[PDB]
Amino acid sequence: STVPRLHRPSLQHFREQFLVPGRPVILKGVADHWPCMQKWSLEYIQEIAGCRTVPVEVGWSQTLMTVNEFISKYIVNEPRDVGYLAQHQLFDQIPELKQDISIPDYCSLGDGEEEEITINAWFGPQGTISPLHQDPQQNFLVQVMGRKYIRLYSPQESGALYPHDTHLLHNTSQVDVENPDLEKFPKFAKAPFLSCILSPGEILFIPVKYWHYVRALDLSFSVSFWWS
Ligand SMILES: O=C(O)CC[C@@H](O)C(=O)O
Ligand SMILES: [Mn+2]
Repeated sequence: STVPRLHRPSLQHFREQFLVPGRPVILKGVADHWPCMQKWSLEYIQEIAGCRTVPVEVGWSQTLMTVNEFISKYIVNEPRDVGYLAQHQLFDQIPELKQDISIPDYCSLGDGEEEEITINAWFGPQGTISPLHQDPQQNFLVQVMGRKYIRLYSPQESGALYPHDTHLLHNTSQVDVENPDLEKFPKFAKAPFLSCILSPGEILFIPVKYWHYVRALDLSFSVSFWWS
């Protein structure tokens, strides 16, 4: 089934129908006119951030390079491998970029402090994949550039997703969502899910502990807000 799209729902409607029961939704008309949506070209990113060091996931290895090197090696030049500037607090590192985003007003429905909201950048070429995993906070995933295919499985379905047994990976499924090994993981086939293609200006609410799998369909930039 599809994730529902709602235009600027009230705080109360969002709280009652989505946050408290733990149901995903796409919020429209919320982030669509943030400055990032028109300002963040590759060239702008190079101008503001190009000389700064970022962590880059390659493949599986973790390396460090400048933003300029990342763009040259993994985005613009026929790249040899997939590289992803994933899960990085770029906005703490480069505070000028905070001017181009906002914290969604819905985060004020949580029990946590605004100071403790973690804002991560996710910037990479077409074809980056984040395997199916769950996170311990609520998330608003804001799509700025490009589109992502997203699959969502409820925490009720965790038995059918065969989480890894190691503590480093217990929040991650052993299954490759788009090419599952049903001989090894047969319960996966019948597990229900939601999916969407998340486009620029749209926000995906991923409830706490909802399993999510993400594949970039174009050159992509997303901003996540982890909150409670
Ligand atoms: O966009 C991605 O590739 C994954 C993002 C996601 O896991 C998150 O927690 O925001
Ligand atoms: Mn995540």
